[PDB]
Amino acid sequence: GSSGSSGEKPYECTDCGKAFGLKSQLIIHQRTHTGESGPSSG
Ligand SMILES: [Zn+2]
Repeated sequence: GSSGSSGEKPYECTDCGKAFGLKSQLIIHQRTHTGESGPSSG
């Protein structure tokens, strides 16, 4: 059940393409990208 929202996310993660209504919410997210574990390499 996901519906009904107000406002937009002027911020988006260039790494994957995520969104964040806040500027700090994104910065903290970009972290997960910078350095991580997993065979997903390229
Ligand atoms: Zn991302």
